[PDB]
Amino acid sequence: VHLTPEEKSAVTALWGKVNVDEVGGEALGRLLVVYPWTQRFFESFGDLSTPDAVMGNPKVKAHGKKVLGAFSDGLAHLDNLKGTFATLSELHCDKLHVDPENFRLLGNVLVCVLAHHFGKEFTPPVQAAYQKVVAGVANALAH
Amino acid sequence: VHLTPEEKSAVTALWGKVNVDEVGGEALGRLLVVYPWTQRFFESFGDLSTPDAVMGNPKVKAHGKKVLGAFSDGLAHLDNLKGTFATLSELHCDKLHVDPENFRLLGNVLVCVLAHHFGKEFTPPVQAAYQKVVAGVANALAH
Amino acid sequence: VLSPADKTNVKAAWGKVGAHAGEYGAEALERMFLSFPTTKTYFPHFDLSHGSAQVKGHGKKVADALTNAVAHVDDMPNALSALSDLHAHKLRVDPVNFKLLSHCLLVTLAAHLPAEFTPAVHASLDKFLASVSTVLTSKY
Amino acid sequence: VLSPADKTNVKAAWGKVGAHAGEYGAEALERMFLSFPTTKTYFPHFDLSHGSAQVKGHGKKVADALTNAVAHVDDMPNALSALSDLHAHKLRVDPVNFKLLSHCLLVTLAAHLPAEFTPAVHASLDKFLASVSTVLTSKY
Ligand code: HEM
Ligand code: HEM
Ligand code: HEM
Ligand code: HEM
Repeated sequence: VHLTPEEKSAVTALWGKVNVDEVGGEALGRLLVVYPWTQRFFESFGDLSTPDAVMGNPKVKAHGKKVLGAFSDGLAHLDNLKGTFATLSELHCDKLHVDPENFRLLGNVLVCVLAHHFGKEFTPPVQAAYQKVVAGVANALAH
Repeated sequence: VHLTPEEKSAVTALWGKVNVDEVGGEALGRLLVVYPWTQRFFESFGDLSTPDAVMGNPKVKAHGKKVLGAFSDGLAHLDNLKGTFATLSELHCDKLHVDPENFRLLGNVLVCVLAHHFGKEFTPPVQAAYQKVVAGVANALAH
Repeated sequence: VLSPADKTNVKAAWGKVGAHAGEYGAEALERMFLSFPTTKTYFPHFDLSHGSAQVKGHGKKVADALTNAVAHVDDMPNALSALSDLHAHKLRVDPVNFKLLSHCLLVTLAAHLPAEFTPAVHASLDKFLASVSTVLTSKY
Repeated sequence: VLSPADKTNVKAAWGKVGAHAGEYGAEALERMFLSFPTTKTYFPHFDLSHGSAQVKGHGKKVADALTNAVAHVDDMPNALSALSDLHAHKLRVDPVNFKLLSHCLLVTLAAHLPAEFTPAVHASLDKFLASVSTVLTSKY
């Protein structure tokens, strides 16, 4: 990762304005719409056929709130990501059997959601910092 | 990685019968034939247009001999791969600017070359051990 | 691959882009250069400044190629023949770089069309940019 | 995508396979299951033994589908329509798993055709298995 302190100020300063509920479930719902094979991992969440029932499924919104809980824990622990996501890399790579490419996909989807909620406030250096964060979280879950 | 001692006996026992010169240059030449965009990194090696001038290029043979030098150093250091390939991950990721996906490709190509030189001697457990080795070397060069 | 509903969302989305194509393609190249720095090695002759001239003109030329890919959405291997011979034979671009720019294009649209970028439009534009990236690597 | 020289190498290579297709496809599934264990989660109802019966029958069925893909090498989206509706809609297979099996198929051929597996045949069969993997994910 190794964010410069200006990039830590842009990550922290932009993340302090992130609504939890919309960005989490919106990001996971955009996985399940854009990348539909990921829907084989969420077979218990009821309807995931139509995109409007993906973006209105309450379990996708609550689970996405859990996912931004984990990204928030990743942003409070930018040096010890390998230490932080060890339980979650065990859960995603030992119990759930998720191929780690998918984690990268969710990270990129999250970045799209961030642009979708910030526009001109989401500059290419802010995006570069969030690609370092996203690749840090994906590589941290890759164990 | 974490090879079981039977898989260490199959990796070591099969690797002790590997000719250096054919397997190295054959593996790199099969990168430059099967995955032609990799030929943008070897623009100084003369002719790499036709596959027979890829598989007869002496610089591809000597450079592939260096590549199996690095895999041999990787097999003598199965626990400290992150320590062993630090100079080569600096050289491939700081000077040459190789996207780490390519390393995975060479590893798979090497496994194909191993099958091409061993046949029924290259069983699915031997291949499983060499996929652990290949993914260890690729992840070790990914820094 | 692309359904007529996906072609509806792609042609509608680039229709909502319109004349800002050079600014959005220049924005997307600045995002790819600044966030994914190894792609800077494909441009050893440009000034890769944060708002340069060759980055902006090359962004306009990339987005003109994308607009001709929208107007030829079912004729992509023949309307993008010189570019697929360019990026695969002459420049020899690693295909995963075509993923990265595609991502930055989506980010650019998400940074500039905050009303039109529904998840059906996100999925349709992702299929579109993966299809253009498939055509531009199809000489491999 | 596939040149007639590549179709020559693919039809020549599966011609040299012949009647050993069920053994080679069963071999390739055993290689994918034993080397890449997460693909075992797609088969929660098989006995995934080292030489089982459902692994061998499913290897025969995979290789029959590949043989019909060879005989329909320019008619792949219509000869593999039920399978592409199977793997994308019903089973929802991650597309990178279609890379892994493709790799194991090459390893199987390299373990069993040591004379016919030239780098032109390796490149042609890699284009073929990437094209079959492209058709089998084309309902995404
Ligand atoms: C890349 C960053 C990711 C983060 C930070 C993340 C976060 C989490 C967390 C914190 C949990 C635990 C939920 C709990 O304990 O209640 C979880 C579970 C889960 N994750 Fe992820 N995840 C990521 C990627 C993915 C991806 C890409 C997929 C699927 C394609 C996925 C599929 C799942 C599933 C199926 C569960 C279990 C659902 C459940 O227990 O109800 N995850 N994830
Ligand atoms: C597991 C994969 C790989 C290993 C173990 C490996 C190993 C090596 C070694 C030992 C060297 C020579 C360093 C020296 O002489 O000081 C080298 C250099 C180089 N590698 Fe790799 N390599 C790998 C993958 C790749 C791939 C996939 C590519 C290209 C797509 C690549 C491109 C190069 C180039 C261009 C050089 C420099 C050539 C030169 O100095 O003449 N390498 N690598
Ligand atoms: C994804 C869609 C892309 C499109 C539509 C596109 C389009 C173009 C166009 C229109 C040109 C100018 C050539 C001409 O006018 O005939 C060009 C050149 C070029 N492209 Fe792309 N491109 C794409 C992706 C990429 C990517 C991902 C890279 C590198 C990582 C790249 C690297 C280059 C380079 C190096 C040139 C040559 C620049 C020059 O000659 O000055 N392109 N491309
Ligand atoms: C080139 C690649 C492949 C081909 C040609 C192929 C072909 C087939 C065929 C012929 C069937 C049986 C359809 C029938 O019942 O008539 C099938 C089913 C199936 N395939 Fe594939 N397949 C490929 C790749 C994969 C991969 C990579 C996976 C998983 C990682 C996979 C998982 C499955 C599963 C789970 C079934 C369900 C059949 C059962 O379990 O009873 N396939 N495929």
